[PDB]
Amino acid sequence: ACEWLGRYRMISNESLSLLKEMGGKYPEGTKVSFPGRLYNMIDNAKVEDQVKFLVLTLDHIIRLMDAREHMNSVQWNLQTVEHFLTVLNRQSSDLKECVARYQPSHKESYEKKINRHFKILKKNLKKKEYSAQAWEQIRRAVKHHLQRMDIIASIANRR
Repeated sequence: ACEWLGRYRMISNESLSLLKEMGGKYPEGTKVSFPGRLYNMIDNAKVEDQVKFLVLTLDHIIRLMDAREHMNSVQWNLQTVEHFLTVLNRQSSDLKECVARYQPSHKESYEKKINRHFKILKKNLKKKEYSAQAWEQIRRAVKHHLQRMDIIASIANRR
């Protein structure tokens, strides 16, 4: 089995504590559209698809948040942003070892759905010229992603 699914929750708890610690309470108007129905579907998916979904989603969060030259407007402590991303990169690398044992797939509707969501988050971030509000919207969405990802990992680990 994928040995890292047992370790995923402790490292997830660390990632969420870093996301909280790096900055303060949200500015006004941080609620944005979130793919709850997609996560309910993945909760019910095969382990293989759960783990592939976790890797796709981790890499998307990393690629959305690792352009630090676009973070001049945030009050976040960038040392803690860098620590956060280092932890997610560890999660992704470790789960990719599990994905390597699967037959590769690129036509799953979950991959298209999560790509579209992350394209929307990036578009709205650029439209708001990387404002503190725009980044806090992404911070709130990412917190929710990571909470639902920990539940997926737990469901995969207990099969």
